[PDB]
Amino acid sequence: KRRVVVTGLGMLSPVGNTVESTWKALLAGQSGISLIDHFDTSAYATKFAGLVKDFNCEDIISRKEQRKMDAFIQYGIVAGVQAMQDSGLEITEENATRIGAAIGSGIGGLGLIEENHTSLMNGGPRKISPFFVPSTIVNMVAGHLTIMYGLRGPSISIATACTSGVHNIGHAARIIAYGDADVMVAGGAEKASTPLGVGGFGAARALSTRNDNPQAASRPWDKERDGFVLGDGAGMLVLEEYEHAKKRGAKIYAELVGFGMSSDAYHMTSPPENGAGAALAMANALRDAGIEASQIGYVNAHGTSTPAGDKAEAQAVKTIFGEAASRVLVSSTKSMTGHLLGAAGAVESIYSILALRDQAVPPTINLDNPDEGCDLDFVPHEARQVSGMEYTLCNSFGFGGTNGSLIFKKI
Amino acid sequence: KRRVVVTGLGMLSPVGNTVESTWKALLAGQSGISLIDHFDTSAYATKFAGLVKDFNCEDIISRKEQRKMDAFIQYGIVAGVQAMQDSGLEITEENATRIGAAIGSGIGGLGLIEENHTSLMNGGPRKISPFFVPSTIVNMVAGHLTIMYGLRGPSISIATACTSGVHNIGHAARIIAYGDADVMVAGGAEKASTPLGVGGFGAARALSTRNDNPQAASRPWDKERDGFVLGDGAGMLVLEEYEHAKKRGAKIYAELVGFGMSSDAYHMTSPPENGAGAALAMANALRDAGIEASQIGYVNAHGTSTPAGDKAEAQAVKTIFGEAASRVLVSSTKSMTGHLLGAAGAVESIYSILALRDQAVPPTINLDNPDEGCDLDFVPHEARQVSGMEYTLCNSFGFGGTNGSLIFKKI
Repeated sequence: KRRVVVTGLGMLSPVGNTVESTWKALLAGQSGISLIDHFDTSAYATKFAGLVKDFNCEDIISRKEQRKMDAFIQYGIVAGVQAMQDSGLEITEENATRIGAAIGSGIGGLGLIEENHTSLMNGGPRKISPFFVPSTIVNMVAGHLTIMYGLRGPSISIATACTSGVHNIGHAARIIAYGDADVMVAGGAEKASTPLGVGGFGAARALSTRNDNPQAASRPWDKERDGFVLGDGAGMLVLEEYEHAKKRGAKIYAELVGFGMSSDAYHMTSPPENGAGAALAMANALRDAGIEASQIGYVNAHGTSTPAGDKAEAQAVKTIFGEAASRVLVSSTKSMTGHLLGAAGAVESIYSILALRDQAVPPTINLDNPDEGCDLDFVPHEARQVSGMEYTLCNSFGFGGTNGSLIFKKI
Repeated sequence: KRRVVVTGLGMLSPVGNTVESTWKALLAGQSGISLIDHFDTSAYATKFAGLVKDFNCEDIISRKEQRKMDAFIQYGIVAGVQAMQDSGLEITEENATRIGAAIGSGIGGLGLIEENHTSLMNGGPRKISPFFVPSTIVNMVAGHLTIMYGLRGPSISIATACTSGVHNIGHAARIIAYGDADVMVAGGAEKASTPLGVGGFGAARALSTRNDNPQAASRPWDKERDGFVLGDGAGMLVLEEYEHAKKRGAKIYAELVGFGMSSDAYHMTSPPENGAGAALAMANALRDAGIEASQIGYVNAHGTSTPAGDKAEAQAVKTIFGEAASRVLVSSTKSMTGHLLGAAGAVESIYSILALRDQAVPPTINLDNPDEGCDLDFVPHEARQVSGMEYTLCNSFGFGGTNGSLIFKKI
């Protein structure tokens, strides 16, 4: 039996370029949602998003090297470098073989696929950049980090839309627990705030259209919800075996103790009003950790601010916690940050971990009027203070009906 | 300890629309490589590919429903339906929860991303199909199958370029062995023979340019190699726990006994001349199965027909098998089929399984002149007959330096 702990955190988000700055902004209820300015949004129904602000990677990645990678990969590396540095791991020739990565993305290099397609349309195939493939495909964030640090252990990339971050982190732990690796860098990165990204989700009418007030648009569980808000970023954690980490004396942030997965088998984009698949994934993670629902203080919800989705999750928490439903705190940090698709599960695992360290729970800002069949404590406007919280649950219920939940324990 | 066996096979490939027809074409050395005719290839350096011929899914998927999915998803479902049917699995309300999927793709819905981008360029965002996202993203093959059969178990999608098929199959087995599922549909699907796909790989100069003779272009380990050949398709297998399958009395094709993963930590597209990462993945799968290299009769090689790549793999087989090197049969079925990227590991696992059933090894067609530092038996022109083969090794070494190997055992 091999235990997995978190020894390093890193991230880029709409409210901060580091872990701690991002953390502090969330506890103060700061929004990261701004108006889009890098492309003309005149014809667009949604003109805002959670954008990464003032991004600099010149020190980490050269300008020469920057040309071979879409922004999602650039975000992924920077956040990856932060997690490696935070962890305090020396990579030696005798170590390489046991350290790998499990980093994903939901859509991957959309920005660069558009550019190259535009080139092709106006110039033919000779104008297609020679780095087309390696700059856009999903597994290149893990490809780049492995080379950079000489990681010769297992390397995977899970692409499950909104559940990517949670699936990657959990399978990195399964890998570690199986014996295939000792350390894993895990997480997700996304940068889908492009014409095709805004338009595409816009075309399905899944996005909020509240352009008059961009920062109040993302309002999970509020009555005026009109769709999710798109966000960019990347979260990354260092996962490693307990005895390996203790032996070197690493910063141990927490322990990954449960991982649950499920499918809805219902609709390609919409969830069951029941919340049946969401319940199952929470149920499975609970069983996987061997704890009851009343031992979980805080649930970082999927909470995307969609009419149908917010109700289902609510209903699924009632079904699992039951009498502890009113006793458990459930908040959506997507009210400040927006939905980071493939990085959503990664950044939100960090929030769930940090909540255990500081005994503070981030709020669901903008919750002015709970939905009619809503009854739980959604940590409504300001951060709540807690005292003896040992477990947290992080939920991701994504497109295609693929669900996941992670359970963390304070050590 | 839970053993995983293969109880159902399904696939669409360039040499056949079914498993058996594909199998028979490979043993006869038939090529599936044709000239591209669905787009103007006048300016293109590569004008050929392994295309799926005479595809019909009207019986499986309606024309109404066909509009919401890229060709890769359409291929994935058809092959998935074949595997479900082949397996003989009844999905009941008491079963749903234990059956899931692990289906990936390397590039996903390229065809539909181009169409939608073209629409956007000529029409603005209102012309973007409302099914943009769900028709292109990688996890939608597993999304569609889960809904179709009511699979409520774990649902993941691994996207590791050329290793996708092998990573998905192996993690489906890890899931099964852990206890999260009893049955898993696993595999990959790809359809990257599009303007951006041919052009993009063309732009990196990774593709063969032998337009005078399309069927002799793919020639792994031959001296005249000038790049890999692109192919479309999808392979799918039903993986399930031994005792579950025996209890219902299923067709047991073989047992998944080993799974190895590694990274090269060298270059984003090129492998180490050494073959170091490839050796490690074979080494790890061997250790995972607990057998030595001399117990493996046949190795389905990665063998893409690239100068650099073919030498590295050769060198990696020498390092692992050593004195059994000349005793072991290694062939590349990509000489007939081409490189199916994310489906390559899935279709080639089936070939490795079928080889055990029929004691016949498919050839590496077109091998007229082995490379100078080549010395192994590459099953050169015609299928070889074998007698007491119990183990086979299937290799996938992909872009980003992500490697994998699967080991199968005859039962």
